Amino acid sequence: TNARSRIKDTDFAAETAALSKNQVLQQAGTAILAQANQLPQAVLSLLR
Amino acid sequence: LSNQISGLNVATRNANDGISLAQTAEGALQQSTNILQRIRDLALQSAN
Amino acid sequence: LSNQISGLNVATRNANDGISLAQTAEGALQQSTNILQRIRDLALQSANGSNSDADRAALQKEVAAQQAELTRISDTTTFGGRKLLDGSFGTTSFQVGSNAYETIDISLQNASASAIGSYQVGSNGAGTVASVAGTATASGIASGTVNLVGGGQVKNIAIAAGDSAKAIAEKMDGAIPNLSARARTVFTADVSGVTGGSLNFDVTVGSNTVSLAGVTSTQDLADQLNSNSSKLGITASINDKGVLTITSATGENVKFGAQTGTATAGQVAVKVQGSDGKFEAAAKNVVAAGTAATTTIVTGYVQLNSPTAYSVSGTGTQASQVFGNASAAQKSSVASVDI
Amino acid sequence: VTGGSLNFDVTVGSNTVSLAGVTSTQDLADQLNSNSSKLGITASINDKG
Amino acid sequence: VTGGSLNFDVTVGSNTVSLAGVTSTQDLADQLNSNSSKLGITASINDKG
Amino acid sequence: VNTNIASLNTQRNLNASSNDLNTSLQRLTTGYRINSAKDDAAGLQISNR
Amino acid sequence: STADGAQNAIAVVDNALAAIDAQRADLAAVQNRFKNTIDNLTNISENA
Repeated sequence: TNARSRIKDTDFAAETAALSKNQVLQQAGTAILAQANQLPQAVLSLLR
Repeated sequence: LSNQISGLNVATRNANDGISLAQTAEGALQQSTNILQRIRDLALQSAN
Repeated sequence: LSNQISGLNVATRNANDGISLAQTAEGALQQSTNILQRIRDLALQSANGSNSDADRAALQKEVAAQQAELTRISDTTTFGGRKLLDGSFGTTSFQVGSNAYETIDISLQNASASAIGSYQVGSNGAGTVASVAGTATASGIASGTVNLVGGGQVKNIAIAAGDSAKAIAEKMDGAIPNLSARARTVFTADVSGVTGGSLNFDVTVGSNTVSLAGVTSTQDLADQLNSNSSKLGITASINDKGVLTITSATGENVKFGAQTGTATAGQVAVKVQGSDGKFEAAAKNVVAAGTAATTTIVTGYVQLNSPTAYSVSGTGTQASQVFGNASAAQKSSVASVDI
Repeated sequence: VTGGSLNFDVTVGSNTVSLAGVTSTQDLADQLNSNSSKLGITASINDKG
Repeated sequence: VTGGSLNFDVTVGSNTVSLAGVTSTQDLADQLNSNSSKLGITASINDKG
Repeated sequence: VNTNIASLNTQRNLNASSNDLNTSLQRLTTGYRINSAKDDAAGLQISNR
Repeated sequence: STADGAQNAIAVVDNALAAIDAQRADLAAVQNRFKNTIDNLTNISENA
C-alpha cells in the first residue's frame, strides 16, 4: 500500500500550484481575447 | 487553402467525436477492471 | 521604375506566401518535437525497473502508436497538396527580387520518418559480424590507427595492443564534435559437468585478479562472484533458467586466468552481448578442465551514436577489430527501436 | 497449418523482418501488429477475423 | 571513394578553403554548405541527393 | 486585416489549458495523479497489480 | 464450490486483467495520438 501511494496518490503540493497557474493562464487568455477582438473594430471605424 | 481549412475543421470535429468514444470505452474498461478486482476478491475469499 | 515597383510588389507577395509556408513547416516541426519528447518520457518509463512492468508488449504498442502518429505528422501537411517535411521535397527557392534567378533557397528536411534521417548508428555487428570488439578471443585488442571521419576533423585514434573497451571509448571520445562513446561488457556463463574435481581457475579483471576456486556448477561461480563483488566491480546474476549473467557498467575487458583445477573434463562456455542486441547464441569456453581452451578473455562492445553523419574506417584488422566491416554509420533504425 | 509452423519472411521495400510461430489467422494479425511500426504496415484484424 | 578520404582544395575567386572528410555525396554537400557563406556560393542538396 | 484575426493562437492555448485544467481537477478530486483513465498505462498496470 | 475454483478463478482473473489493461493501453495510445494530432491539426489550420 505504501508502493501504491507512491505510485498513485498525487503529491498535490505542486498540483495546487499547477491548478492556480492554469486558472490565471485561462483568465489571462480571456483577457487577451477581450482586448484582441476589439482591434479590427477600431481600425475599421477609424480608417473608414 | 479554404478546402484545406474546411477539411481540417471537420477532421477536428471527427477527432473530438473519436476522443469521446475512446473515453467512454476507457470508462467501460476501468469498470470491468473493478469487476475483475471484486472477482479476485471473492475468489480468494472462496479459499475459506 | 514601374517595372521595378511591380516586381517588388509581386516579390513581397511571394515572400508572404513563403513565410506562411515556413510557419506551417515550423508548426509541423514543433509537433514532431512534442512527439519526440513524449517518446523520451515513454522510453525512460520503459525502464520498468528492468523487471517490474509485465506490460512490455502494451508499452511497445504504445511507442509504436506514437511512431505511427509521428509518421502521420510527416503527412497531412499538404499546404496545396505538396506535403513539405516528408516524402520527396523539391528543395524549393522563393524568388524575392525583381531580377532573374534572384531567389532565396530553403533546405527543408527530407522526412520525420525512419532511418531516412534519424540518428546514424555505428555498431559492432552492423555489417555482418563483429571482431574482437564485443566477443571473446585469445590474443585480445590489437594495435591499429583507425580513421575517424566527420565535420572535416579526421583524427587517427591510436589503439594499442591490449587496450580495454573503456580505454578505447575514452580515446575515440572528445575530438570528433557531437559524438559520444560508451563502453559495456555483458557476458553470460554456464559451467558444464565436472569429472572428478572442480575448476580452480582465476579471473583478471583489469588491474586486480580474482583467485576463486572450486567451480562445479554455475551456482558456485555465481556465489564466488557475488561474494567478490567488493573487489571486482562487476555485478553477476543467475536467473531461474540456469544461465549466470555478468555485466560491467564500466566495460572492462574481463579475462579468465589459467585453469589450474583438479578435475579432468569440463568447461565453462560464455557468450558476449552484441552492440545492437541479439545476444550471442554460439558459445565458447574460457576455461576447460584438461587441455587448455581458447578465447580466454572477454571484450565488451561500444556504440558510437551520431546525430547527422559520422564515418569510420581502419586498415584491415583495425576496422574489423572495432565495428567489423561497417565503414558507414547508416541504418539509423528509429523504426526498429524496441522497448 | 498442420505439423509445424508456417514461419515466413515479410519483405516490405527496405525494412524487412521475419515472423515466426505462424499457426492461425489471429497469430499473424497479432505478430504483424507488433512489427507494423518497423515494417510500416497497418495490421488490422476485423470482427470477421 | 575507397581506402581513404577525398580531402581536396576548394578555390572560389579570392577566398580559398580546403575541404576534408568528404566521403559521400551528402558529406561534400554538408561540408560545402557549412562554408557556403565564406565562399559566397549556394551549396544545396536536392531530393535526389 | 479584417476577414480574420491571427489571435486564434489564443483559442488554441485556451483549449489546451482547459483540457489541462480538467485533468488537474480530476486528479485533485480523485486524489490520484495516475487517474483510473488512460494516463500512464504502465503505472496503471502497476496500480492494478 | 470446493477445491478447483478457489485457484482456477485466480488463474482466470490474472490474465483477464492482463488483457483488459492491454486494451486500456491501446486506448491510451489512440487517445494520446488523438491529442497530438488535434493539436497539430489546430496549429496547421491556423497557419493555413
